[PDB]
Amino acid sequence: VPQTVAWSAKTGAVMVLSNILCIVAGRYVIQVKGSFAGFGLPELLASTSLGHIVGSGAILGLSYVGVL
Amino acid sequence: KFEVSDGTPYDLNVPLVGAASFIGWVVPTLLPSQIPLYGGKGLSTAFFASIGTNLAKFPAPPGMTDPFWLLCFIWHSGLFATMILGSIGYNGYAA
Amino acid sequence: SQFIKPYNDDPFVGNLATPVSTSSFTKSLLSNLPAYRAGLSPLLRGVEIGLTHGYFLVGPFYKLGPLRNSDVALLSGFFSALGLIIILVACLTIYGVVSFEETEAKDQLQTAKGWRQFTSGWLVGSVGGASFAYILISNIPFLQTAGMSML
Amino acid sequence: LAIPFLKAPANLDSSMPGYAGFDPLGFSDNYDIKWLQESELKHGRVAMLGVVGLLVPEFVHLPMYDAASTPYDAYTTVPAFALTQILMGCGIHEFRTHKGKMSPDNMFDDGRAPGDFGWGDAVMATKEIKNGRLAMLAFGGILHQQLLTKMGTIAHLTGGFKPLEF
Amino acid sequence: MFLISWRGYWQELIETLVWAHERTPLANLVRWKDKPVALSIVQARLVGLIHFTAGYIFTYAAFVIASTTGKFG
Amino acid sequence: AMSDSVPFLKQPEALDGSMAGDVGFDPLGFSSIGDINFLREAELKHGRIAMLAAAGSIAQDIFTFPGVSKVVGTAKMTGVHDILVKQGAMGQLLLWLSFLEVFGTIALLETLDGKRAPGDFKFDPLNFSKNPETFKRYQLAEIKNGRLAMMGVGGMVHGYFITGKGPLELLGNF
Amino acid sequence: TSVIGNVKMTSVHDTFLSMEGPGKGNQAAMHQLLLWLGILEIATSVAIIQSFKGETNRAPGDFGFDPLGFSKKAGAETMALKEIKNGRLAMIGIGGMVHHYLLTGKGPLQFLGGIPNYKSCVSHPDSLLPWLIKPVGAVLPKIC
Ligand code: CLA
Ligand code: CLA
Ligand code: CLA
Ligand code: CLA
Ligand code: CLA
Ligand SMILES: CC1=C(C#C/C(C)=C/C=C/C(C)=C/C=C/C=C(C)/C=C/C=C(\C)C#CC2=C(C)C[C@@H](O)CC2(C)C)C(C)(C)C[C@H](O)C1
Ligand SMILES: CC1=C(C#C/C(C)=C/C=C/C(C)=C/C=C/C=C(C)/C=C/C=C(\C)C#CC2=C(C)C[C@@H](O)CC2(C)C)C(C)(C)C[C@H](O)C1
Ligand SMILES: CC1=C(C#C/C(C)=C/C=C/C(C)=C/C=C/C=C(C)/C=C/C=C(C)/C=C/C2=C(C)CCCC2(C)C)C(C)(C)C[C@H](O)C1
Ligand SMILES: CC1=CCCC(C)(C)[C@H]1/C=C/C(C)=C/C=C/C(C)=C/C=C/C=C(C)/C=C/C=C(C)/C=C/C1=C(C)CCCC1(C)C
Repeated sequence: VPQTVAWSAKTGAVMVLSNILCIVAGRYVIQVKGSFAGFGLPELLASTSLGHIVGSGAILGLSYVGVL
Repeated sequence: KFEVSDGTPYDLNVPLVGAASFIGWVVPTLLPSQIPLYGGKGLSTAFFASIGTNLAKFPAPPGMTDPFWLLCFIWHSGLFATMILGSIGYNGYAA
Repeated sequence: SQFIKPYNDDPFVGNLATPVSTSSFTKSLLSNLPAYRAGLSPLLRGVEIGLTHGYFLVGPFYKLGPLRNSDVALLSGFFSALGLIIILVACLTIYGVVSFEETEAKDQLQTAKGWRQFTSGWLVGSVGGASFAYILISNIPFLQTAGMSML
Repeated sequence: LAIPFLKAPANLDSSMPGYAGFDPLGFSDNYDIKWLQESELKHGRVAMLGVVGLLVPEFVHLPMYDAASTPYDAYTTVPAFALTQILMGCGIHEFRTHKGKMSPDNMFDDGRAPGDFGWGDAVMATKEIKNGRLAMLAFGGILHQQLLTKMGTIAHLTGGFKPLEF
Repeated sequence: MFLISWRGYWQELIETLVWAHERTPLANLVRWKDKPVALSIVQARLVGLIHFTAGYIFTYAAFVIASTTGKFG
Repeated sequence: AMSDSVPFLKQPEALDGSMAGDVGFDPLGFSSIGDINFLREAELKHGRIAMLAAAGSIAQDIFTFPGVSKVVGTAKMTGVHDILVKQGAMGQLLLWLSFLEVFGTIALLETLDGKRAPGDFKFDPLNFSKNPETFKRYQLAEIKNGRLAMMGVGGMVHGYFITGKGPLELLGNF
Repeated sequence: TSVIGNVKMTSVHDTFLSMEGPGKGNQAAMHQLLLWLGILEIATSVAIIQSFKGETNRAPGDFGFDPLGFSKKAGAETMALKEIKNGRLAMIGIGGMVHHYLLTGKGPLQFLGGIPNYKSCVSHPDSLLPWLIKPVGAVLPKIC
């Protein structure tokens, strides 16, 4: 079984970083919606949902490879 | 002046597409893995080592359970995918 | 950038100009084949085509025939190839008899005299190519075992 | 002029600070030049700060934290909420030094130059660009050596200087 | 096959084959003297009847001779 | 009409005689299939690599750098490669030559457009070729020594495969 | 003779080839000859193809090989006749000498000096086409 870790501040840091990266990426690449003008609740929900998806994948992968 | 059709001159860009696709497929596949198929090496390096091992045993072909066939199939599959995508990107966009 | 165009710039003919059909590689290969290469008499077209086809005809008969496990496997395979060559020459002859009218023109394949010249060249080339394959397999042990002599 | 056997970059001029005619790939021909110069200056300044931040923690330490043996290792031993706070503070500083126009085609529309934030010769700009360009590669070297040897930079240089392997 | 499938399907297949032979290099040098067509309706009924009848006769003849030979001879 | 190197063959169409070392030698007609500039850039790269390999085979027979004999022992030529794949020297060489050859690939893109002479990397720091006549003489000498070096490296490595000695030791212990 | 022994005319080809090949032996004499002659013959093939189609007005058999300038000498207008005549004569002569070695095993000079060659036949190995000498015993007299 691949090693997963208990919740810590590192897990929170990775999740927060992935969420913020996905929020900025969603600001830049979403075609149909000063830089945060037009920023609405569905776009925030989509970006934070991708942020949990990317953060979960990154946390599981870094726990797999030993970076924790 | 290679015509790809009756009256359609087209640049195949075989040197660039071949070189760029080879480098862009080989370099990511230098990532090592500890599985016995790779033997501690990357996919490209395990493939090259298997080539050397089986060329050291000429006439005698690699056996069915030998990792050469799986390494060759995966490496050439990824290489062909890279060559197709590189031909698409460079011949179409050109920028 | 379109790769498929109407054939011969004619949109109503029953053909399309495709990379497989009309590229530079395809045009060079087709124009350099002996059936289409310029400057050849029909007899020499027959000679080249017959040499190639009669040369490769020996192999399947030698390796897979009913006498393949006997010491006379190559002799039987060559004889079977020669019989197939004679049958195909008869086919060529009757095709030319029923297909062409007797005309003065003799420099083209699709004339009566031209087809007779092509048939003569194909017979001589097929016999020569089959005999060459027989000689090479008879004298080289690599060809007898299809490479297994190296093991 | 940097690479004489390749053609000169058409989107490059000697007026640009640190110009050497060095763009063999042609990033300037495909991306906005002002965006590239702004990114180069920010990567530069951040790498200069990182070069200093990988050297000085080897000798002095803040008592509020635990002294990591390697100055690169400090992100693994301090609380990670420190790093999250540094991220958020850097983000508000990006929002404040800019006017909220943190995107291409929003930047430079005030006639803003690439890299100026109102903190101050054009020989000085070249000095900036070169001392940031050097600091980027130097930072890469210092980080990867401190990661591979698990020891400080000056400790590596003065004592042992063993070859790095992984 | 000749009693269930009927003509127009086979005629359209033969049309595609005629196109293929006319457009194939090194084979369009060879030309038919008679145009290839599908078998006619009555002809196909007759040919299916002939194959059917021959199968009937040969199957039962083989069965009756071999069964009587195996049991008694 | 006829070639100079092979007098009984018609002169190749893609060979005008402008490139250095052009004696009309293309009996198989490879310049009619491939681009002449691509083939010339390949010829110069193979020849320059062969010049370095020939000089290196001779010098590695003559002397080794300090500390090399600790790692390689008595291994010579080809036998070094495997050993120094493990030590890491060949990896560093592969890395930096690949880095240079990325810009070499861009240079190949320049020469396939017709905007760059094949093999021209503008690398003359010492200004040996300041006279176009001396430049022509140096181009002829470069291509002749490159082809001779290709032959030489073939001979040296296959003589080492046969005897295991190396070039100069085979010249001495024959 | 330390490599191949006392074989004279066609058993040299056979003996060398018996000792030629990776694994089979150490010689490469006939293979080296085949390699360099095949390079020359491919370069000749291109010339034959060019002269056949008419792209070149070169004479048949002319390779431009006259380093000593005998064409610019006197009496060179009959050299082609002497070449073709001695060529045909050598064709017949080597056919003679090979079919003499296949029966007596001597070689040319011993065969010329040993005029009753069926009274003293040198023992020689069978050629690489031994089936062709099979009718000599049964069908033919087999004087030797
Ligand atoms: C910090 C970044 C990070 C890191 C280090 C990793 C690391 C890893 N991830 Mg992970 N991941 C990340 C971010 C990261 N991930 C993110 C952001 C996401 C998005 C949520 C994911 C989503 C993800 C999934 C969903 C899975 C991983 C898995 C893995 C492990 C892969 C094991 C392996 O060899 O692959 C396997 C290598 C293969 C070659 C297998 C082939 C896989 C399928 C069967 C083939 C499908 C391809 C198909 C044929 C189509 C191709 C045809 C084409 C021509 C069209 C590895 C430890 C896997 C895992 O945890 O396994 C235990 C896994 O299932 N990752
Ligand atoms: C396998 C490697 C690979 C991949 C994934 C891409 C992908 C891409 N290239 Mg690209 N490229 C490659 C190799 C590759 N390239 C090489 C080798 C060259 C040099 C010859 C180029 C030169 C090139 C140019 C010059 C340009 C691109 C562009 C693009 C983008 C849009 C055009 C396109 O092909 O979309 C392909 C779309 C997808 C891949 C996404 C769909 C996903 C599905 C599942 C298909 C993917 C198949 C499969 C999963 C791939 C597996 C890869 C394999 C190695 C494992 C896209 C992101 C253009 C662009 O706008 O980008 C800047 C552009 O201008 N490329
Ligand atoms: C907007 C203003 C603001 C505020 C209110 C804070 C507040 C805080 N920062 Mg912070 N910071 C800011 C701006 C701000 N920051 C900026 C602009 C930057 C630069 C980008 C930073 C960079 C930064 C770093 C790098 C670090 C902090 C840390 C901290 C925490 C210190 C207390 C602690 O460790 O207990 C933890 C506090 C909580 C769990 C929640 C607060 C609950 C109460 C108030 C705690 C009381 C603690 C008390 C003061 C001291 C207890 C020990 C005492 C006996 C000595 C605290 C929550 C440190 C930290 O996160 O440590 C964990 C740390 O290392 N900050
Ligand atoms: C090599 C160091 C160096 C140099 C020469 C400059 C030079 C310049 N910077 Mg700059 N900068 C640097 C480092 C440097 N910076 C670093 C590390 C950061 C990140 C904190 C910044 C962040 C920054 C911003 C945000 C801005 C500038 C700007 C400017 C320009 C102001 C014009 C002016 O008033 O002229 C007079 C210039 C000077 C007198 C230069 C002062 C630099 C002194 C010499 C450095 C002192 C060295 C000293 C040892 C420091 C101790 C550090 C030690 C602990 C390691 C000028 C070209 C502004 C500009 O117009 O953008 C281009 C601007 O908006 N810089
Ligand atoms: C094809 C070229 C080639 C290759 C692959 C090798 C490979 C090798 N050499 Mg060798 N060598 C070469 C050429 C080559 N050599 C040349 C040309 C010489 C000098 C005549 C030497 C002299 C030499 C010695 C003395 C030793 C090696 C050794 C080695 C081994 C370890 C690497 C090392 O320390 O190299 C060191 C080699 C050098 C420092 C020579 C560098 C010369 C450069 C390449 C000349 C070109 C510079 C040029 C002006 C700039 C180009 C600009 C660019 C834009 C084109 C390795 C197997 C060592 C070993 O293991 O011995 C068995 C060792 O002790 N080499
Ligand atoms: C361009 C640039 C310059 C640069 C430069 C570069 C560095 C130029 C350096 C060049 C050298 C490397 C040329 C090497 C040629 C080697 C061949 C010809 C000899 C081959 C041996 C054969 C005959 C053999 C072998 C034989 C057989 C096979 C096996 C053996 O048993 C025996 C034997 C040995 C006899 C400089 C720096 C000056 C500056 C300038 O401003 C511009
Ligand atoms: C091109 C030209 C030149 C060239 C040249 C050189 C290479 C010319 C080389 C020439 C060869 C050697 C001429 C050989 C002729 C052989 C025939 C006539 C005799 C045949 C045997 C007879 C029939 C017999 C037999 C007999 C019977 C059968 C059986 C036996 O028992 C007895 C016996 C043996 C008597 C050079 C290089 C100078 C340069 C110049 O610028 C260009
Ligand atoms: C090396 C090697 C081998 C070999 C071999 C070789 C080299 C064998 C033999 C080769 C050749 C070329 C034989 C030629 C025979 C020529 C004849 C009979 C000519 C008759 C001419 C006449 C009658 C002319 C008549 C005439 C004509 C036309 C014109 C008028 C005058 C007149 C005289 C009437 C093997 C096979 C042993 C195998 C071994 O493993 C390897
Ligand atoms: C492999 C290759 C790679 C993949 C793609 C690919 C292209 C499809 C594929 C090719 C497969 C195919 C296409 C390979 C190509 C194949 C063909 C079958 C080769 C035929 C050669 C015929 C020669 C040798 C006979 C020559 C005549 C000799 C000299 C005769 C002398 C005779 C004359 C009459 C005079 C009398 C003496 C005798 C002896 C009787």
